[PDB]
Amino acid sequence: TIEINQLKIEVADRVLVEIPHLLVSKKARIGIIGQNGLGKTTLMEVIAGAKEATSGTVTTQGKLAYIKQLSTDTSTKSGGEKTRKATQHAMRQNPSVLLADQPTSNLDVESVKHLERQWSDFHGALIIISHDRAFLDALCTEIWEIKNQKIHVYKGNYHAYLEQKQQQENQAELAYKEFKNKKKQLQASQTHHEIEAGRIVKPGKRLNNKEASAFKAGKGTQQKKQHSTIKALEKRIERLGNVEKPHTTKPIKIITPDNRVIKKGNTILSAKETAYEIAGRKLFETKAFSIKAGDKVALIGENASGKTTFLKEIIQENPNLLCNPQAKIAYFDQELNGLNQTKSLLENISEISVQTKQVNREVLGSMHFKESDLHKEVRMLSGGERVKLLLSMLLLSDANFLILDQPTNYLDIYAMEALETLIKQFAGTVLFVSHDRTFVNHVAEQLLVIENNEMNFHRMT
Amino acid sequence: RVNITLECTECGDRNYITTKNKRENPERIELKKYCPRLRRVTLHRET
RNA sequence: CUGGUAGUUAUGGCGAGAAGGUCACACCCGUUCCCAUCCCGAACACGGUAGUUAAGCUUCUCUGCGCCAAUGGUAGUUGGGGGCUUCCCCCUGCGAGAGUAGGUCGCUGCCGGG
RNA sequence: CUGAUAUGGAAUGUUUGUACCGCUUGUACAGGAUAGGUAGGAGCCGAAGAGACGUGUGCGCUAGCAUACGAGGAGGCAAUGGUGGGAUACUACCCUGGCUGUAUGACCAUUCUAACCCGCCACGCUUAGCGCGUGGGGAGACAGUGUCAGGUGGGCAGUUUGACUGGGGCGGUCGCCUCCUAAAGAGUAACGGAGGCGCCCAAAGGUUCCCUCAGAAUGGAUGGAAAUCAUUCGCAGAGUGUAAAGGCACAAGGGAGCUUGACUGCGAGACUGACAAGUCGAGCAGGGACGAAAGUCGGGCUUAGUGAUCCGGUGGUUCCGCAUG
RNA sequence: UGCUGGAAGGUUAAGAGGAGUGCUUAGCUUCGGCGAAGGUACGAAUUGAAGCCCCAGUAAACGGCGGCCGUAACUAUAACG
RNA sequence: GGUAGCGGAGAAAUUCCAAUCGAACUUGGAGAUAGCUGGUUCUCUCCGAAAUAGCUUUAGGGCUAGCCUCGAGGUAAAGAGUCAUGGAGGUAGAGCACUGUUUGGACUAGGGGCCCUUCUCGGGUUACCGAAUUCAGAUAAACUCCGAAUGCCAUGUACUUA
RNA sequence: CGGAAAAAGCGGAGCCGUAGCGAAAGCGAGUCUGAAUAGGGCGCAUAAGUAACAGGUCGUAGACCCGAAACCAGGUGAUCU
RNA sequence: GAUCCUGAGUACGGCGGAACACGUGAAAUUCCGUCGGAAUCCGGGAGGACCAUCUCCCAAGGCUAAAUACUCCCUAGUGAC
RNA sequence: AUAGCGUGAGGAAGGCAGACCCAGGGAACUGAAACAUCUAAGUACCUGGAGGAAGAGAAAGAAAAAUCGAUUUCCUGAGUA
RNA sequence: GCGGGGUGGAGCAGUCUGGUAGCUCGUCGGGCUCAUAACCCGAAGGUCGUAGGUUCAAAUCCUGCCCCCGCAAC
Ligand SMILES: Nc1ncnc2c1ncn2[C@@H]1O[C@H](COP(=O)(O)OP(=O)(O)OP(=O)(O)O)[C@@H](O)[C@H]1O
Ligand SMILES: Nc1ncnc2c1ncn2[C@@H]1O[C@H](COP(=O)(O)OP(=O)(O)OP(=O)(O)O)[C@@H](O)[C@H]1O
Ligand SMILES: [K+]
Ligand SMILES: [K+]
Ligand SMILES: [K+]
Ligand SMILES: [K+]
Ligand SMILES: [K+]
Ligand SMILES: [Mg+2]
Ligand SMILES: [Mg+2]
Ligand SMILES: [Mg+2]
Ligand SMILES: [Mg+2]
Ligand SMILES: [Mg+2]
Ligand SMILES: [Mg+2]
Ligand SMILES: [Mg+2]
Ligand SMILES: [Mg+2]
Ligand SMILES: [Mg+2]
Ligand SMILES: [Mg+2]
Ligand SMILES: [Mg+2]
Ligand SMILES: [Mg+2]
Ligand SMILES: [Mg+2]
Ligand SMILES: [Mg+2]
Ligand SMILES: [Mg+2]
Ligand SMILES: [Mg+2]
Ligand SMILES: [Mg+2]
Ligand SMILES: [Mg+2]
Ligand SMILES: [Mg+2]
Ligand SMILES: [Mg+2]
Ligand SMILES: [Mg+2]
Repeated sequence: TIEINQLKIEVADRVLVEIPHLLVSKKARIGIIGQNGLGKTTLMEVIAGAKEATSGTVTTQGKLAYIKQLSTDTSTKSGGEKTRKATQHAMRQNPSVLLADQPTSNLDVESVKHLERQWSDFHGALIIISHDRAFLDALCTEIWEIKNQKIHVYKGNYHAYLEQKQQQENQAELAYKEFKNKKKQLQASQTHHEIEAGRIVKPGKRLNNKEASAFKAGKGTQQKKQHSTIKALEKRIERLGNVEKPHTTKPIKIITPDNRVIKKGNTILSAKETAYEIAGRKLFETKAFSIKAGDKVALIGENASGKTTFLKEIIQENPNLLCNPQAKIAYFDQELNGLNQTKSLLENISEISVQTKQVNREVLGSMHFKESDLHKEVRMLSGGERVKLLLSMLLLSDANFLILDQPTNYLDIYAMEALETLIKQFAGTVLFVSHDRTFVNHVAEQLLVIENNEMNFHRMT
Repeated sequence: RVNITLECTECGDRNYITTKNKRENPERIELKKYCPRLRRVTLHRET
């Protein structure tokens, strides 16, 4: 169906993807994975024809429907509603091959279940990007890792991928172990023959001057033979090869400046019981509550539940929701409006940082942005890097009260673990949303729950 | 830092080769250079 | 005489001191127009002459610094020849640098006003 | 060792595949609620058996849907409205799968036997433990043989395994730039003394205009030995993308604007020089940039930043094109 | 590392397959060019063994059989950690 | 009597296979190839080198150039030597005007101590040192404000000479 | 062919030179490059070759003479061991 | 000239090799081994891949002197041996 | 019945000229200033067949605006393509 | 001279890939116990040998020195 050949995808100075040959089949079911910043979405756009490659070709067959990573449809609907709209639109188009970039970003459990069932029953080609491991297990039968600027192909589910990957890991460690050992072994023998060679020409005490002088030349030749053994060992070391140490990918963790340390137990937000509505239609009834300082408050709900609406009410300062003074709110949106798409990111973050330049750069380093990235447009960034930008900007702002609608969207496992660490260690206060049960279990000290049009509060997990 | 052919827009004929730093100049360069086929100055962009 | 403009290796300069002038050169006055300054009518640019020779500028004085500067000798040296050969001596020719006697506040030329 | 194929054929059967007939399948969200699509569509089904009730089975998103069975016997649903991307009845053509049935077509397995094989027996040629023939028995489409292909392969083979060098060897070096040596033109060796290169710059180029540094003395709020500021002194004690030498302040050092001459064809003549190559080049033409103009501009203050042919690749072309096109 | 055994998957040939693409031209076109059949050059999917990757085992198989700190009523050393 | 050399036999040593064995003897390809050594035969006459550059799987080889010879050419006679004149050039020497190395003296930021004290803050300060700054004097292949002799480039009609 | 192992005669097929330039098409005392009529390269201007002999040298052949250890092919040898 | 015949497991093609000056090269032509496998007169081959057109020619069967090569020999003879 | 056995009629067997040619099989030394493709070379050598010659040979040819008419050998083409 | 290393008290990572101070044992404190150990609860302790560089920032990249363990030399 789809043929890919000699494909070079180069972004600026770096080479993003390099592919000798690939081919996709009818009835295929593919995952395509990799850390943030590696070129999944760019490759996808290049297949779809949204983007051109510096080299090589793609050759398609039939209709292809391309769901995008980032919703541009600024509109009056929920994030999940927008995501499912785009998805069902792509499927309504009746495609042969179906392209998809992180479709489970803003979805919940029921929507993910219905999606994975519908795409099981789907018959035809499809390519998926997602970090949902269970979703990939449910769906895909081939898996393409964009690692080290190349595509490493794997079969079976993500389960079997992890299996074959662990085999490769162990296999490489074994190889490097052997290689280092042989090198120590032969280079030791090389030192041994150096010692011998140095001794070949120093006569014993037992010898005489005149007697020793007679075999100087033959001992010189013994010495020569030793040196020849040495050079032979060096050749064998060359023939071992330049076996490379295996790559230990560096962890992520966020480094936060000590903004303000107001007392654990201080009431940060008092919210009285109130029924809410945005177009007149009722969303839910708040039963009253308070939120104290140091609280890691989760906020839970289905799609279109009232969550983002409630956060907007907070930051707009409804008098029914009194955040105390000295609170220093800092907001992150589902649809990333908090960035200026005009500015470079050093601008976007050095304008909003109350903090030192060194500290600004430390936090960017903790998000693992390279020196190459600082002058990139916000238009120019991964779905994950934009999230990291807003969160890094949020941490530079002097805030004592973070508030985060779905930061788990376009993050990998390393960054989700680092964010978990952040929220779990954070000195101030935080109110987050996420449809990841894993993240919310790992992080939630307290819970705000929306169910059957009833909001509630629980100091549980 | 990479070598770059420059093709003409009216011809598509690769009249020049030069260089650029591929980070500080990430885009296809455009420069006005003489095209000997046409015997006039013409805009050439990178390939 | 003075305002420009040149050439000449600073003997031509640096410094100090003195006299003179809206005839010019200026300083100065103003920003109304051109045009201007990472700001600023300081500069540039424009429009004017109320005050002044204080300074720039012209002229003059000097040897403090600087620069130039021989003569004689010494060094080194081409060639030749001697030895005692880390090196050195002699014959002929050339010949310093340093330092000194001494020189220097410019010297020639063109155009215009007066 | 392994596979394909010929010698080399007859069945049966599993498991997949392909096409066809049938029968069930179709739930994001919102929405009466299980909405596949396209179109028709306002009426449509049905006492020759409707809705609804009771039971089981199957599916499944576990909401309910379909399917048959007992009684019963005519009633139901849609249109309409709203929901929504889209409408509900029913009709047909589709699509997506799932099952039955057929028909084809692969892989693999089991069996058979007539090819092939038997270093099994009996007989015969025949006084023969060879061979061949005949009859049985046994293996049997395997083996073996040929052709092709992958793997293993020091069992065997043909060869390679640097030069300088105070002997060879180790160590170091091998090409390019800069100083000293190098004896005041040039050149000039050593396993002689010191360092650098295998780049960078879309402005660190071109032009036009503008100005001038280091460091010290003080005076000063954070601010200090030393940030920035004012005055004075100051031929360069700075800077010159990068090593050093030469050179540069009437810029080649710093800013700003406009730009792309970091152009095409070439080039009298010189330098250097074994050859290969390297270097400088006024000027002519074309068409431009800057500047009023003069005029400057064929990269960067200069000198390193690189590698032959052969073979391949890309683009282009009023070239050829093995009788003619 | 070899040897043995396994049998799910990955990689893996020749051969089988032959989607398609160029060249050609009977006609169609105006020049440019478009072009059925056939022939021709090249050929993708799919299929495709052993071996290798992989898992167990195996040393009278090839082979291999370590460091640092402290510690006793004290002087040393360390049964011990 | 059998085993015969890409082989055989080996109580195994590179042992033996007709006085030959890390691969027999013989014949042929075969006049192997040899950048290696040796040798290369009569006479006189004229001229007469080099042992250098550069490149080289190159270093005791080769190739081109430089150097020799023979022949023929061509002239705005170009060669060589000296004299005169004009020039590039930074050596010897000398010098310190920069850069380094350095001696003595003046003088000091600052460090160490005795301390007075004391929130050791600031002083008495010490020749116990001491960055630097400055005066005089030394030194230099990779230092130069200077700077020869010689040698080099040329010009000339000078004066000889080939 | 002719003929004495001759000499003539015959034999003009072919070879060299007379025109070069260009990768070639091709143009031609010009040609190639190039936009050029420019300049420059090569040529012509600036005209002597050819056949045979002899001398020098070079190449292919053993190529100056002698000389390896070794390699390959066909055979002979177990009367020694 | 109704009809019929005109060299079949070849001619070609794939794979593997070789010979043609031609080393798989764009590789025509010829031959060997193995797989496949034609038309046969409105037919078939070649003209250096290949296609069309044109031209030339009839394979897969056989025979064939002379001119050419050599000299253990015979006869007569020659030599700036 | 064939095999087999026997008899009779023919035929061959082997040698050389250390030459010339046809086929089967087929080196290395050497050269490339190493060397492996390549060369040496289809040479030397083995073997088989022969004959006085052999082999080849009467176009499924060579060629191209023009045709020629079986093979072989020599001169040229040409050290060209 | 050649290799390893020098990170709380001990042993070890982390360095190659600059922002991340970690594992085990131990120490201090409070509990349990008649008391010690074990166990349970908390906490401290490293400017990464050192002096300088590069960088916005260094355990980490560059340089010099000083130490320890081996191996050589002697
Ligand atoms: N036009 C561009 N210019 C420069 N850099 C770009 C451009 N487009 C993308 N990039 C960068 O190149 C990289 C490729 O990002 P890309 O969106 O392909 O990653 P991803 O793996 O799909 O990300 P994610 O997991 O966040 O969705 C990122 O670092 C991105 O910022
Ligand atoms: N400005 C608005 N006007 C009209 N309707 C709105 C508006 N904002 C939100 N809604 C509606 O309110 C409902 C819930 O809105 P909201 O997006 O805040 O939900 P949510 O629980 O945060 O969802 P999610 O996590 O999926 O984004 C949706 O039906 C949405 O369409
Ligand atoms: K013998
Ligand atoms: K010309
Ligand atoms: K061929
Ligand atoms: K023909
Ligand atoms: K014959
Ligand atoms: Mg992305
Ligand atoms: Mg061997
Ligand atoms: Mg050989
Ligand atoms: Mg040597
Ligand atoms: Mg010199
Ligand atoms: Mg043709
Ligand atoms: Mg195995
Ligand atoms: Mg031995
Ligand atoms: Mg030979
Ligand atoms: Mg010989
Ligand atoms: Mg003489
Ligand atoms: Mg001196
Ligand atoms: Mg000197
Ligand atoms: Mg014998
Ligand atoms: Mg043919
Ligand atoms: Mg073939
Ligand atoms: Mg051949
Ligand atoms: Mg064949
Ligand atoms: Mg042809
Ligand atoms: Mg050779
Ligand atoms: Mg750190």
